Amino acid sequence: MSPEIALNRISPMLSPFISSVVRNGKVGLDATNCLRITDLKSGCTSLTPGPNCDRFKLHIPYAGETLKWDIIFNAQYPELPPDFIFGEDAEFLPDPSALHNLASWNPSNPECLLLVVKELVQQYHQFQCGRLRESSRLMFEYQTLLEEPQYGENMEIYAGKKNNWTGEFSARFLLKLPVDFSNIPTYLLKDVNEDPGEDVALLSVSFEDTEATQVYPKLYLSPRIEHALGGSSALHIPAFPGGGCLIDYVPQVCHLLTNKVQYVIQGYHKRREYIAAFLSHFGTGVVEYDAEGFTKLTLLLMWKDFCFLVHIDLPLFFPRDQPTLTFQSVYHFTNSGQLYSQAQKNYPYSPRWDGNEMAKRAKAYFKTFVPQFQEAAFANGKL
Amino acid sequence: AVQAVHLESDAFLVCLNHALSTEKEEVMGLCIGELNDDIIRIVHIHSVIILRRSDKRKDRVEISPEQLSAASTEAERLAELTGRPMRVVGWYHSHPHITVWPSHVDVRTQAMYQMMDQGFVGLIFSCFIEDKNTKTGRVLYTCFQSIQAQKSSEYERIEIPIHIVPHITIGKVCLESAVELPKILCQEEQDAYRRIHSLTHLDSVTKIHNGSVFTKNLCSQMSAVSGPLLQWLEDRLEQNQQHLQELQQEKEELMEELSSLE
Amino acid sequence: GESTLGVLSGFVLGALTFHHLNTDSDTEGFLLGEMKGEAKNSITDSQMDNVKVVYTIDIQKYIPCYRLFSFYNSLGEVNEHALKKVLSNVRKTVVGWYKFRRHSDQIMTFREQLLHRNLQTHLSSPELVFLLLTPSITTESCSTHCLEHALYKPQRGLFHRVPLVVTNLGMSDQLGYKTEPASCTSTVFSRAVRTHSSQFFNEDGSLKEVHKINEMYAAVQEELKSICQKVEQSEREVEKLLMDVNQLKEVRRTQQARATPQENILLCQALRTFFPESEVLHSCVISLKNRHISPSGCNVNHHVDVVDQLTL
Ligand SMILES: [Zn+2]
Repeated sequence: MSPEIALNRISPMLSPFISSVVRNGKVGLDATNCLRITDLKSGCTSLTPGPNCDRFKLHIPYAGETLKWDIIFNAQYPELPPDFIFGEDAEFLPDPSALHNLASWNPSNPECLLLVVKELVQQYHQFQCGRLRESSRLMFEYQTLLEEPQYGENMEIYAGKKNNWTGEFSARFLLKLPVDFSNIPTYLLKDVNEDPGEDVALLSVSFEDTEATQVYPKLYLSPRIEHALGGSSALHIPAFPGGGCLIDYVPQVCHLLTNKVQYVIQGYHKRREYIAAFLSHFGTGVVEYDAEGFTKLTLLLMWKDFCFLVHIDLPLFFPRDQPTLTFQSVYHFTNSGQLYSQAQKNYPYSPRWDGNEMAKRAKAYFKTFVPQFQEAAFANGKL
Repeated sequence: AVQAVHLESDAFLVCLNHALSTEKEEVMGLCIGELNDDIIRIVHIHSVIILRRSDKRKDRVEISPEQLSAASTEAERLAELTGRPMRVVGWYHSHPHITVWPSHVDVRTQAMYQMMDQGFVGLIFSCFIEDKNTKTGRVLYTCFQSIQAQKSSEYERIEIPIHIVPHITIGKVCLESAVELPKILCQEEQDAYRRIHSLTHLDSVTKIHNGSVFTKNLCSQMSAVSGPLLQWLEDRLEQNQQHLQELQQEKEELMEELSSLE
Repeated sequence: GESTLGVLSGFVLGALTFHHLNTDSDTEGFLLGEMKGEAKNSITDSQMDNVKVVYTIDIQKYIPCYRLFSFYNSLGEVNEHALKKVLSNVRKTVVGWYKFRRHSDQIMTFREQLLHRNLQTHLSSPELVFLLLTPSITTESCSTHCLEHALYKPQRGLFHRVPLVVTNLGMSDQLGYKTEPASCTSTVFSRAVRTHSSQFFNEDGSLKEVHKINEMYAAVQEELKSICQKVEQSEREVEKLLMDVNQLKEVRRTQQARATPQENILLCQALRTFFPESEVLHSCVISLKNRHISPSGCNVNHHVDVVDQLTL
């Protein structure tokens, strides 16, 4: 059952907990982001009417994998704490001393279940390490990264059951990278009701051997970041060199991703300064503009009772390349039926200018060039 | 045709205790209740009558119109005693070590009973299912009716939604029905012995052997049925005394809470 | 190599199922009985085995716990009153405990494992059992229901399933009754059987053992009738008292129930914090006629979050 269908079936006294959990999306860092509620049952006499369901199964994405945990409430006793089942992972030993939000269970906070489940995943991480330690060799990396809190404490880990043949272990580390993605721009989705989620960059590293050989790195990006940096298929990553050196590999990807993000957000902020200055100056006659990326603007002006339009197109390399102006007549179209227009790209400009100076020089260029364009449009164009 | 079935847990308990009584044969009984309309045609089952099967054998389950006469007499008696509008509305049998689904013979019998009235419904209880692979036990129940096929005869099954109505406490009717099981078992053994004695010209040591068999059979009946049933009733009386004390404590607590508050 | 069979009576399972079906939620309780150690009296086998032992657990009665968490907290800690409470439920010997979870997988939960271990500790019975029942409905049509039950016991810290059997009349009643006369042309055999027939074959036909057993059965049947009357009266008293308690609970909850802008705050706070002094007058209101601004007082005091750069 999709979440938009499930949130209508849950007992009302319990709906807020699951609502907060779903709306928060993910629990830890997840990577796959495939959070869902699947099996949902009444857990009460079949003749109890209206919204009633309180048992369910939760798919928690964790370290590129998915944990299938059953969670149980009782509708007729909503105040009471939940109960948990960890699917086929019987060996899981959760220390009840670390579950502060479960020890001090309080329906008074709708986030309680989330705070519980979140803490439970923190124990599950540690539990994986307990199994992981029994494989040896790889702790040399875990320990090395644990001594770096900014990476170690923003981390998740998984280790696969022993191979029936050879007895090898598969393992995966997942890291949240500490870069300032806060100024990454937005972009509108088809559904709109969709949420891109927290703008974050996750580094997944997988090992097939019980040693530091044949290692597969992968970089997952929040949809906002992927859209800002021009798509995952348009970015390369340093391949894993060999041996054991995550502490020297992660800083390289962090430095490079920060470089690219700074370049693109600098371009974005300069385009925003341009559009902001041009709005401040000529907003009285704004027609349209790209409020999401600041790559386009379209203004309507009047010269001696004759209307005309100007389209400003800003290139990716805006601070360096000149923005293209396009003057258009509102009365004349050309012989081909297309709109009569003339583009200006070679004109007074300096990349060192700010928004205000560019607006001043643009108004000057308008006053100086509009008569030429209008004479040409009367000479060549047809009504 | 019926559209839903509500069964009083009061009677579901009698049915279940009848089903778990024996694994060596299939057992059967009839279901008394009423037809109702609400929100849809529904059958409310209030009580059941336990019946003795004579022919036995696998899959050969039928109720005699004699048993129907006895059941309709009991239905009228209960309707006058309780003031309820009770008619014989259904039947049930047990499928031990067998899937809960009806056999083609079960469905043909359900159709033969629907010929009386299309409002008749059937129940089936699947008892002890053994599975050392899973090492778990299971017990199921289902309700059904029958429909004439598109082709000649060959009736087909159809499912009926069934729910259990939480009857928080035991009705006396269900106790008076549950205590009939030992009586019926004893009467079955006694009838077997009486039919054995019909050929009076028989060996004396053989009669001693048959008497010993009768005594051993009733000893087994008392050790496995009457004894555990009586233990259950004593345990229930103790449970009810403790529950009465707890509920009296809770009543006094709520009386104090409402007197002191507002 | 040890086995631990679990044993029930049809009626006990029926009573547990009934107590559950009456409860419009999960429920739980304790299982009382006796544990007997027997040495597996090998069948076939040889003098080169390690002869298994069966710890047969006989469940005789159950005590239902009328509310959840009556004897434990969120972390499965039992607390001391729980001991007193299970003693107040005057008892003989505990052997296990049961729980009904409507629609759930047959695998004991986090709380159940911790609680079973804590109960084994506090009751000093490291051979307790856990009876988990999951009732469920199949086919969505609610035409067919399935009650799946299993026993659990700790072994290697992990809990493993244990077999369960329900005692019934079918267990080797083995009706015989030999027909066809074993007639012998023996004068001596006939003379002896006939001489010693009177000794218990009775007079005017019949047999004394038949009547002894019939009288015993009739006595037990009248005992059942009397206990049925007394249980019916106890049930009537329970019904009345329960309706009273439920009415008072309804009154309690009712008495307790009856006894008890859309402006851009973030934008205004960000605008005031980004232009302290200077012009300040910048607000979100303007004159509809001429392009002159109207002032707004805002909240000016709300707690701001995510205060971030205007241009890099
Ligand atoms: Zn059948």
